[PDB]
Amino acid sequence: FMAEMNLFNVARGNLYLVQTATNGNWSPMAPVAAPPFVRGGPNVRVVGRFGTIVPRPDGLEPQLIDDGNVPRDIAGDWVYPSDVLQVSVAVFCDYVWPMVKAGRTRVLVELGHYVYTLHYYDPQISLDEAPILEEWLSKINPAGIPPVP
Amino acid sequence: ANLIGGEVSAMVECMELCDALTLHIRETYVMLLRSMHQDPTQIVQIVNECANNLLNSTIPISLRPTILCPWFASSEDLRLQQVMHLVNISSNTAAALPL
Amino acid sequence: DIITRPTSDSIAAVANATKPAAVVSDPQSMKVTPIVNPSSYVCNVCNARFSTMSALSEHLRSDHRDDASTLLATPMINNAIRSFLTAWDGIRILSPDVS
Amino acid sequence: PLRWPGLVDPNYRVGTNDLPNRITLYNSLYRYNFTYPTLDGIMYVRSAT
Amino acid sequence: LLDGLALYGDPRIADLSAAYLQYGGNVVREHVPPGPSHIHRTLQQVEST
Amino acid sequence: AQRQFFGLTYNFYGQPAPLFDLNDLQELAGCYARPWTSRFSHLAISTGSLPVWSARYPSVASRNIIVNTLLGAHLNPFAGGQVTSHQGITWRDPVLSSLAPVPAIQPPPVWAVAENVPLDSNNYPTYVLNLSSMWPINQDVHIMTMWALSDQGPIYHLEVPVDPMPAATTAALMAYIGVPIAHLAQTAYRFAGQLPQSPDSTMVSTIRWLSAIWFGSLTGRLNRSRTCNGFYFEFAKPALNPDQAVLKWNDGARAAPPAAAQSSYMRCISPHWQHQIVEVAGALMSQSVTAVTGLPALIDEATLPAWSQGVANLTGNGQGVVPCLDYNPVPMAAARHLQWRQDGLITAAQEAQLNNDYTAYALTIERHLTAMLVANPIAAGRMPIQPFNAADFGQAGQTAAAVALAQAMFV
Repeated sequence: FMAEMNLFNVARGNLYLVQTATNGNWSPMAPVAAPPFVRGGPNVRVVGRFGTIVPRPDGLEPQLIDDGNVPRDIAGDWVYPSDVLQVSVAVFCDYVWPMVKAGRTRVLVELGHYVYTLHYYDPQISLDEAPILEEWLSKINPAGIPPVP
Repeated sequence: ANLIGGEVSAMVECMELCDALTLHIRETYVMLLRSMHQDPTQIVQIVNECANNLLNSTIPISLRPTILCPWFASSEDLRLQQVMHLVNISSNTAAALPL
Repeated sequence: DIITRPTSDSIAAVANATKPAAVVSDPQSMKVTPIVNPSSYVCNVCNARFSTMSALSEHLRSDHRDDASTLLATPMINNAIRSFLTAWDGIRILSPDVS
Repeated sequence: PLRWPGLVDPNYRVGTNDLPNRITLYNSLYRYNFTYPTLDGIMYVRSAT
Repeated sequence: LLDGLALYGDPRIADLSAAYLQYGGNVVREHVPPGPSHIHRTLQQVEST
Repeated sequence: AQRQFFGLTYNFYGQPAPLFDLNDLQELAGCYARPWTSRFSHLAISTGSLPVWSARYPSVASRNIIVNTLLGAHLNPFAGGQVTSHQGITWRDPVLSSLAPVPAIQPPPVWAVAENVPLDSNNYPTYVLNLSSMWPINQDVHIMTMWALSDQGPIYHLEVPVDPMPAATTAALMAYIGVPIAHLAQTAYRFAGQLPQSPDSTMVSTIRWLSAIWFGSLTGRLNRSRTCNGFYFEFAKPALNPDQAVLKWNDGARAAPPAAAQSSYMRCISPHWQHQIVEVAGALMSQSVTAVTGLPALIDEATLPAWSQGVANLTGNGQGVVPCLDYNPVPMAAARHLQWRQDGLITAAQEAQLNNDYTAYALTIERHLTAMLVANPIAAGRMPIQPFNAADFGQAGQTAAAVALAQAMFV
């Protein structure tokens, strides 16, 4: 099973979230280029164990608390352990996710294995993947998560 | 005008019909209140510590010049308060059970 | 007002002849959703959700007014804690008594 | 005049008074405009792992 | 608030203290001298004037 | 009220131009693109106790440093008597409300780049006419000057008169029981900021005493066993909340007034101040008083860097020249702990522990700053943090003299 888990709709490895506007081919389940900002890479920050956020006054934009218990600037690269997401999806959906859609930040979701699901589309007509993800986020809670689309 | 909160000053210094004795009382009462003042920013740490770090919290607050949060009490006050509890109970020790 | 002598017909006819549409129905659209969700509005200091900008504007115009509002004495003084919001499920808890 | 030094004395310091001996009727003082905040907060729970 | 001092025992208090006695004859006593009062000061001033 | 001031711009550290960029000019915490009355806008609303800093503002002092450098390029009217422009940006109006791109109607002359230019308000007559609205410029310019004169840490002034604290001040002081030093500094900045004030004022004298009291507590000379006038500053354990020192009033013993009037200039001699809030707060608070009252006397040039030698209205070596002392926080903490055990607040075992804790805490400050410096080399174009050398963390300076002054000051 550990060698053929894909046949049971189970995938391994982490999940990335980067705004990509492609015109040609796309293959999320079999990437060709090396993934960016592997954990421990330069300027890569891992969220704190509470996933809390702090506001700032008069123009200064909020900051996120890393594992070092230090507020950090949201823009850049970030790593989310799944559990932190499960307890802080709301603040993520309210502050981090918009920055992702702006392409000003990249997020790596750490989760060893997970159930995935697919959705096919016609490559000819226009499409935007954001609503599907936004729905998927809306159904995460401290208890469990829906399969990755 | 000093420390103008946009339109209005935070405190003023004026001279008017006023007897010293009453003024002396009023000033001390202010001193008493300010002695009870607590810095609000420390609340979040108080919460986090009291929660044994099981909770992490944020409480934003604006910092104006004149701001009063009479919530602090020294250990002496509490210790005295505890002793007072024993005294008021002394006639009927059974009254402590509801605790 | 100011006079608005209409222009010559021929010029108007020529101008009206050349008027391409502004928006067309093209399947290919490279559509892009809004960056910020327009369906809900949150109070940036207490994170209360709202359905419209007007409702949110009033809430901060009431609940988050740091005015030195009254030169007359305030009728009431509130307790330290008014409310808390649990992030993990978006439930707001009200102090059993803030007044 | 003894009860009105703060009004008719050219050598009157601000806020001074001989309280233990007699009572003056006209004096200088501070009037305050304190503010009484209320707190609304957000609390986050620690992750499982 | 303060009734026990009047209702029971001698009201002529000096400085409150609580203690417990161990069988070994050792006595552990904890005094509770009050912190700096403010009303008391101005009251004494009022009496003086 | 005071109607004239003097000042001096920053010094380029070998670089050819003032060390800031347009984005800095675009991201000030106050009103859009105005440097005045903005040195606290980044923390007007606060939560928690964590210091506030960011990638391009990585130290608590960083924002003020940038503001100081920014002002250095646009204060020509107080030197050349005329408004100028730099890189196509100038003031909106002669009142200097804020900065804006130059209009294409009557472009002002381009500013000639220079450093350490002396300043005199009398070079710009319109300031006197519009004093009621240009008042905050006085405070900020003075603050910039007080930092520019030092290569290592802001300079500020202390004094204590022979008379006891006047009653009027005591009435004002009690409003500030139980408030931390940082908040007080913010209040002090606002006071001298908005409207012109007479040098003689209950509020002015009040803040002056506050500055003296805090220093007395800083050395540990003032504590709950020996108050100034019932007042003193409380301290938390350095291992946690090392900066939440607050003001307290107490009914205990009072220190007797000094034999003669005491006054001196003070400075931090180690880079620690750049990321330690209390140094900034204390310096700004004292500087605020000097801003409204002017400088009591010229400063001694002897211990100052080269560019500060002999500034016209600032430094001198004559007779009426107040000396300037400097100190290092770590030995200062050691002295403060020693006072506490001598006064009997603590046992020697605790005193040993406190020194270990503080030294460990200070080490992190050094480690943070030194790593941050290489991340922001001064040759990049902007100076978020002031350059230093590793040996600067070990200098003891005149710390021994400093505590001696406090002992002579409160007695």
